[PDB]
Amino acid sequence: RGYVYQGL
Amino acid sequence: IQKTPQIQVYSRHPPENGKPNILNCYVTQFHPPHIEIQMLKNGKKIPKVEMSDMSFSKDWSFYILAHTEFTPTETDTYACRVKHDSMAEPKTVYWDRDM
Amino acid sequence: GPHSLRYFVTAVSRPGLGEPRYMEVGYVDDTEFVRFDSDAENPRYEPRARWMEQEGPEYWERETQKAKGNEQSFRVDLRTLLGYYNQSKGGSHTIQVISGCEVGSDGRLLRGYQQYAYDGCDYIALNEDLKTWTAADMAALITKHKWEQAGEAERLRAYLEGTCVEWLRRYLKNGNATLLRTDSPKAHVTHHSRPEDKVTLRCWALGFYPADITLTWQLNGEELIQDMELVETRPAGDGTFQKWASVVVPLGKEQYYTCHVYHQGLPEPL
Repeated sequence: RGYVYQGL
Repeated sequence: IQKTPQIQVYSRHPPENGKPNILNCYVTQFHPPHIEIQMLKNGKKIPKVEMSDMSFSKDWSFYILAHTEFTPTETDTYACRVKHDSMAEPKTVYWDRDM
Repeated sequence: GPHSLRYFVTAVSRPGLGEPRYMEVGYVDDTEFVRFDSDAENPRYEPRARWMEQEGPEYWERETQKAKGNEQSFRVDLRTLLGYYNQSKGGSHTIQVISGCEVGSDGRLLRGYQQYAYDGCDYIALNEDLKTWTAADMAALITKHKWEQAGEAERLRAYLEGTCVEWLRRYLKNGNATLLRTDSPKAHVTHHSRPEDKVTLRCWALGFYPADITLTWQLNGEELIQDMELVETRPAGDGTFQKWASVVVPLGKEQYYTCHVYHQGLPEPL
């Protein structure tokens, strides 16, 4: 699966 | 920073004068991703050349596999050239078919 | 043996004409299996390998959706770093990331990852004791003291050991005998005058998968080096690969040399 990356 | 391409020109199979082969160019190790790639038969830019998808590798560097068909002779000459921001003038690469 | 499920991502700032580019490709082992790329009619997160194409709309759609959610998420990230560094909005900027989990030699978790690198050079990394992060630069330290703050470290653990695994095996089942099945190489040598003192001979390893091999010239016992020219390994249109290695052999004394190619779909002694 895919990730829901966030923050930075 | 900027990693400087290191081109690599080569056929798919072997050269046999007559048999309609594929000359590839394969640029390696670069940053940043934008690439001016040209493949050239005796100084005169052949226009039917196929970029493939640009993907990166663990070094954080990119790579793209360009190529185009052809039908080799002793007469003809085939080169690849890369215009990327790390090098000033474009680096051309000539194909030795004993390599 | 074991397996991968890495996700390599790229977002580029295209300043002037163009809104940021978004590309995510999920590799399986080295077998490339999914992509998304903001430069398509239908900016799609659709297949690769026929096997992924035997799935349906809740994997596609939520995951096309999921990706787009990332597009915008990044395109904010780009503005931010730009800030961190005190950069002029002018040229391109490049954000990359590799994510994933390796399945141990039994079906569970022997590895877990999270890298960030801005403009080729490490930025952030998740360090294995899946809780500590490492600030590469002076300004990766910045996210540290926030990323750690909220739960973006702890919430990952889960993606990895969880979803990244749970999910990962479906794939390693639907395209089972596809993600492997070696490719036996075919070889030869090609003697070339260079000249009359010596004659360059050269080894041809071409037509293989996986991507790896190890060629050698063995002068009857001794494994030769300093005479060795090595081409490093390279794909050949077809998705076959190729490699070659050579030596500068005394004209006359040619036969006394041995060519050696070794690869996992080759039962080759000596």
